[PDB]
Amino acid sequence: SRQPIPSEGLQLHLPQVLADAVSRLVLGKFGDLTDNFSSPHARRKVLAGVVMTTGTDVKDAKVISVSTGTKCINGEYMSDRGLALNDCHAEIISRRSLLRFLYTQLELYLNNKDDQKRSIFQKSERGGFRLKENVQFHLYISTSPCGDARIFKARGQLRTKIESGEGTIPVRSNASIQTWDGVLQGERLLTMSCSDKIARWNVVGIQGSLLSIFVEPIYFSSIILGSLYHGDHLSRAMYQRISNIEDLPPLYTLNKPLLSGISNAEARQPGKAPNFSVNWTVGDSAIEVINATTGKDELGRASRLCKHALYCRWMRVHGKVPSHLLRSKITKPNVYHESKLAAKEYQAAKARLFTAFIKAGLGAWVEKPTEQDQFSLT
Ligand SMILES: O=P(O)(O)O[C@H]1[C@H](OP(=O)(O)O)[C@@H](OP(=O)(O)O)[C@H](OP(=O)(O)O)[C@@H](OP(=O)(O)O)[C@H]1OP(=O)(O)O
Ligand SMILES: [Zn+2]
Repeated sequence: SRQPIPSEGLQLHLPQVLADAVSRLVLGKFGDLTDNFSSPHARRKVLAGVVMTTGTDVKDAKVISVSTGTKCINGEYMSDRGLALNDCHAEIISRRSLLRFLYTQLELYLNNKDDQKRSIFQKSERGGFRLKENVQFHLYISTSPCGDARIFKARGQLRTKIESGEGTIPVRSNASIQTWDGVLQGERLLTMSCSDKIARWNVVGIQGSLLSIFVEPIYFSSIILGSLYHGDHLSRAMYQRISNIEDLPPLYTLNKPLLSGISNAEARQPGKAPNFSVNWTVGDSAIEVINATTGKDELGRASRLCKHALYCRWMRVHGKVPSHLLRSKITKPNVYHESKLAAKEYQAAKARLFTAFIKAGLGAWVEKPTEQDQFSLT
């Protein structure tokens, strides 16, 4: 149960070598960012990060993102303008940080011929852009992701974080529908567990809907845990529970990344979990520190990771991409929600995912109130 589970796809690095390297690189970068772990912000329960490799040489690995955090937003603090982070579990934050890197990389491709050489993207013959060959991303988490991977209840079942609650709880037998006004009045906000979000990324990709208008689906090649690694539980949680998925749109797949623990596993530590979450993306001068309860920084400023900020980045790319090179038509992007819906193939993939969970007996995905996404840029 402690042996690595091979990827069912490509695998270009020795598993245990890759696992130890990515875990070392993420920890090292986090130390660098926290003044050799001396910052108040070095205090963490869970550390996560993303490492990129190019080709076969593990020496070339580059840390893309580093994050911490174990909490989510208080329901009263939901933003209807995209200004608040909903979910500050480290692994979730590390993906959003990766998104910024992806926007930057598209901008390098689009800027000019010289910046273009540095980009990890190439033109796709199918339209838009795709990764250069053998560019891979690897997810590191210092412990097993919450929900199905950690809890071992029913094997593979969907589970939610619940506001101000520890751990996760099963999804109900009848599909739960959240409402803006119900949450404001005191219904506790539910957020899908990290196990469930990563399984989601193993179908719809890590890039999200908006980025899929520009690029082909991108998947993690590896998921590396720094503690509580159990191959069989993790393989079920990360993909196998939804092997029943069908009718995926073009380029989507049920991704089955390498799964591995590390040679020197961490221990469970005592202490109250920090209420904050650190994030950093390669290229950033410093970490950003977010209060998990409000989803904003300590001064009430919006995160560089918030919906609004990501949409700002997306809009900037949208103005640079010739219409005929988009993967999905979107002439005059306005409301955030509607722009996401323009990613038609991604939405179809998401629907196949939701159906897979339901049909497998694992419950129904619990979505946010729609009002979160009903905003435009000024
Ligand atoms: O990083 P996450 O916290 O997991 O955020 C995601 C993400 O939303 P944003 O990128 O707008 O913050 C998803 O968007 P996609 O790129 O996958 O489209 C969205 O899914 P929808 O597209 O269905 O809105 C999902 O929202 P939901 O909770 O309704 O599943 C939401 O997760 P959180 O709401 O938990 O932040
Ligand atoms: Zn989690």
